[PDB]
Amino acid sequence: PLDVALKRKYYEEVRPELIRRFGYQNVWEVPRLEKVVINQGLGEAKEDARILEKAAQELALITGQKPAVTRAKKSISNFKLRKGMPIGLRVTLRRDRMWIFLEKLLNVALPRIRDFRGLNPNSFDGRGNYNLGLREQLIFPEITYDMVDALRGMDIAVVTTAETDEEARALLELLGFPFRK
Amino acid sequence: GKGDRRTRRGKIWRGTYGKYRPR
Amino acid sequence: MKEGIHPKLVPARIICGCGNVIETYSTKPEIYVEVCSKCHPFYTGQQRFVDTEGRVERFQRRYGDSYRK
Amino acid sequence: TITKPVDVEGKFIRQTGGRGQYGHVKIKVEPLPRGSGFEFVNAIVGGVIPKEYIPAVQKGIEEAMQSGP
Amino acid sequence: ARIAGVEIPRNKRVDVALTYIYGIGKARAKEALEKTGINPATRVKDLTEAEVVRLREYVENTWKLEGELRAEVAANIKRLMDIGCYRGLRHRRGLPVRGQRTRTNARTRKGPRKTVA
Amino acid sequence: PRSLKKGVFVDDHLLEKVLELNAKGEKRLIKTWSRRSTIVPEMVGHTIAVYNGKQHVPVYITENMVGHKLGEFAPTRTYRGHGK
RNA sequence: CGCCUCCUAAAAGGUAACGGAGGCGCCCAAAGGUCCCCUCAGGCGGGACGGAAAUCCGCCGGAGAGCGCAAGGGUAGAAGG
RNA sequence: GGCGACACACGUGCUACAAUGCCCACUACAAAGCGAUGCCACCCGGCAACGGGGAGCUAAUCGCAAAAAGGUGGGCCCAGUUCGGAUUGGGGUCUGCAACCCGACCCCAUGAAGCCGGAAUCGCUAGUAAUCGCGGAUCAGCCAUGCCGCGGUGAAUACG
RNA sequence: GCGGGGUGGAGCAGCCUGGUAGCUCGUCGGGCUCAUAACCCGAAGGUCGUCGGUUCAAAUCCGGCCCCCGCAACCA
Ligand SMILES: [Mg+2]
Ligand SMILES: [Mg+2]
Ligand SMILES: [Mg+2]
Ligand SMILES: [Mg+2]
Ligand SMILES: [Mg+2]
Ligand SMILES: [Mg+2]
Ligand SMILES: [Mg+2]
Ligand SMILES: [Mg+2]
Ligand SMILES: [Mg+2]
Ligand SMILES: [Mg+2]
Ligand SMILES: [Mg+2]
Ligand SMILES: [Mg+2]
Ligand SMILES: [Mg+2]
Ligand SMILES: [Mg+2]
Ligand SMILES: [Mg+2]
Ligand SMILES: [Mg+2]
Ligand SMILES: [Mg+2]
Ligand SMILES: [Mg+2]
Ligand SMILES: [Mg+2]
Ligand SMILES: [Mg+2]
Ligand SMILES: [Mg+2]
Ligand SMILES: [Mg+2]
Ligand SMILES: [Mg+2]
Ligand SMILES: [Mg+2]
Ligand SMILES: [Mg+2]
Ligand SMILES: [Mg+2]
Ligand SMILES: [Mg+2]
Ligand SMILES: [Mg+2]
Ligand SMILES: [Mg+2]
Ligand SMILES: [Mg+2]
Ligand SMILES: [Mg+2]
Ligand SMILES: [Mg+2]
Ligand SMILES: [Mg+2]
Ligand SMILES: [Mg+2]
Ligand SMILES: [Mg+2]
Ligand SMILES: [Mg+2]
Ligand SMILES: [Mg+2]
Ligand SMILES: [Mg+2]
Ligand SMILES: [Mg+2]
Ligand SMILES: [Mg+2]
Ligand SMILES: [Mg+2]
Ligand SMILES: [Mg+2]
Ligand SMILES: [Mg+2]
Ligand SMILES: [Zn+2]
Repeated sequence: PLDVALKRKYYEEVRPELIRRFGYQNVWEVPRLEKVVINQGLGEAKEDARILEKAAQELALITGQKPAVTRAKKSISNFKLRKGMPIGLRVTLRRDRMWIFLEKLLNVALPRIRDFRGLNPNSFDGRGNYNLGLREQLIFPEITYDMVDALRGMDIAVVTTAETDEEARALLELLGFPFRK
Repeated sequence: GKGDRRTRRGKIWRGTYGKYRPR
Repeated sequence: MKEGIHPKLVPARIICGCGNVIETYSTKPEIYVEVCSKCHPFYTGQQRFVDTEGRVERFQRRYGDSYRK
Repeated sequence: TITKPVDVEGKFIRQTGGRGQYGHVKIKVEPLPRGSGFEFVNAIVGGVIPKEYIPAVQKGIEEAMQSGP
Repeated sequence: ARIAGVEIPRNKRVDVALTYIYGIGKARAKEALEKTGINPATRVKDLTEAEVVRLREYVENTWKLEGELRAEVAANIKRLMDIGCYRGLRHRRGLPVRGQRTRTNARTRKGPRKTVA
Repeated sequence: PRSLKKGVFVDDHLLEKVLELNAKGEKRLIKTWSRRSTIVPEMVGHTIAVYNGKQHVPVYITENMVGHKLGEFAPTRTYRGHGK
């Protein structure tokens, strides 16, 4: 790997706080991040202008990771939906790339959210993981006004080896996740 | 804008003065 | 990872407005920014910008105790 | 006599060439405590139906009462 | 979304570009160009990031705008609704508040005409 | 709204009734007609009966309703709806 | 009125009636050969638009899914993707 | 308290949809009327509404009073806009016992419908139509965009 | 027993060939008239007889159940 700012912060500042608060008898018992999945829930590319790999360069500049396609499982009438229809993108961030992205998402992007009163302190898995939903995409530093054509939000899956939300709050917290309440 | 109180013109019509029509 | 399908990630420098400098990585080696975590009014302690308004509504109104008894 | 108060309409309008005929009246009718009598309230507001067409709109409600259903 | 929460049109003058923001009429666009020292006749495309940050910093820090404005606005209406006073009762239903007449007109507070048989 | 030069307005045959309960024994039912009176901070927590032309409307008073008059809290037109 | 599935059919097979219920007269150039990989329905929790149900993440879930079409049998230690 | 209600329908208007325009400053040219608990100069305070002053005048005397369009230059460049000003938030100023119902005005923020109007329909033949301001009655204030007047600029067409 | 049918208030399309409901009258608002008809402009109303299945999707394809028309009910 390589030296990145939130990653160093995890090992030498966040970890030990945690070990304090919860007292672990093993260095592996102590919450890690496992992965960060980004999913453009989508479906704006159903029967309409099906090929939006303009979305997939959005995603690819944010993460440096080309995402993958998601296709309609069951066909569905009311969603105008033909099984095997491209209805979205998914990019799976791990390791350095994950750190790099999460870093830029706490340090710049989440404040570039208009009307930000803080992330929801209630979106915890019940099993350690956290999920946020972003409503658009100029949020991210490397994305300008002069690249867009439509506002696409995205779902952020934050995945963690924590067993409870208690230790999930703490961990995300300490890394600098802004919770409203 | 004769209904636009925020002009000389909209203020003349109503016959009032203000910042937008000073005396 | 897979060759020639990924946007290379390079040492980038993101500059904010409040004078803040982040050293992270990106696809764009130099980027400028509106507000961030060293200046954003949620991130900065309790900067209410302009509005500790607050519950001035109501009876701070007073003005005054000018009714006879 | 009836066993539940109703509210009903009577539209006698026949307009097809001057010939005339317009008679319109919406009413509430309810069952009195037996032995009562025939009660008729001119609760017409203003002149929505002119004064002159009210004597003979009782005489029509009154007339058709001579034979129940 | 440069200044404040919404990016402003270039090619147009700044004493109107700054009015393309919720909470900033022409007069707040009058006072925010003397107080930060920038020519009103220059276009958003003909600036410098110096001239950009001064304005952004000033404009955002002085009065309250955007969401927070609308927030407090709805908040004020929500209170007037809550108690609730007539002034705020005319928000519930959605008729004119400032004591108009309703018999005819008021189609702005009441919307498209529901013609009735 | 009124001119601030003159003090805010209260009927004085009511403000008298507001304070005299504050000392003797709070509180009973103040039957009022003065819809014109601005709500005074000394009223808060009281119940005052604003007339509407026909009936005495119970109005309990709180800390978010002060500048408003007792008339805003007892309408006169009774409406329901149209075409129901 | 021929053909397929179930029952009647009496625990091999077969077994009738103008007995009880369905379905076929096609299809697929991949829906075929083989190699390699992958595992479902459903439930709860979480997530911008996004609803009971589109896509994403978690945990539970041996098979209730899927197997072009009826039904039966079979079947993830795959015949399913 | 109501005549100011609001699912709706009709009449009468005002203001608009813009570049023959709209905004800002600089500068001109009317008439008819009104004015002694009334008109209010000018000076000062406030972005202002207005307020504290305070001179004149029973007024071809002093005043309301700037008429407005227009003229000089400069800005916006065809966009739901620097067109539009409805609606709503907050703060105010005055009248008046009192502006919740239910006043008008100021200023700050908001900046809706409306891109020239289906069937149908009005007015006007000349200083008229159109367009622009002014005054008066009532009047504490004002819901007047109404009414009765006044002058500015100033057309088109009538074969029949 | 055999056939056809049931869809805005009336009468008729759509059904065969799954996706999207149509025509004339009537109703309603506005117009014209002194007024009424006629006529002109504009609008609303079915959620396709029901219950069940097929399908991603059912007025539409399939099954049952209520109803209505047509034909049959012979040698006996
Ligand atoms: Mg939770
Ligand atoms: Mg976990
Ligand atoms: Mg005009
Ligand atoms: Mg304007
Ligand atoms: Mg006191
Ligand atoms: Mg006849
Ligand atoms: Mg503005
Ligand atoms: Mg009004
Ligand atoms: Mg056997
Ligand atoms: Mg046997
Ligand atoms: Mg054998
Ligand atoms: Mg048999
Ligand atoms: Mg096969
Ligand atoms: Mg196969
Ligand atoms: Mg193969
Ligand atoms: Mg599942
Ligand atoms: Mg869920
Ligand atoms: Mg979407
Ligand atoms: Mg199965
Ligand atoms: Mg089948
Ligand atoms: Mg009254
Ligand atoms: Mg009246
Ligand atoms: Mg607009
Ligand atoms: Mg529009
Ligand atoms: Mg505008
Ligand atoms: Mg206000
Ligand atoms: Mg009032
Ligand atoms: Mg145009
Ligand atoms: Mg025009
Ligand atoms: Mg003549
Ligand atoms: Mg006038
Ligand atoms: Mg008018
Ligand atoms: Mg039969
Ligand atoms: Mg029918
Ligand atoms: Mg046919
Ligand atoms: Mg068809
Ligand atoms: Mg009609
Ligand atoms: Mg006559
Ligand atoms: Mg007629
Ligand atoms: Mg179905
Ligand atoms: Mg059927
Ligand atoms: Mg027969
Ligand atoms: Mg025979
Ligand atoms: Zn900063």
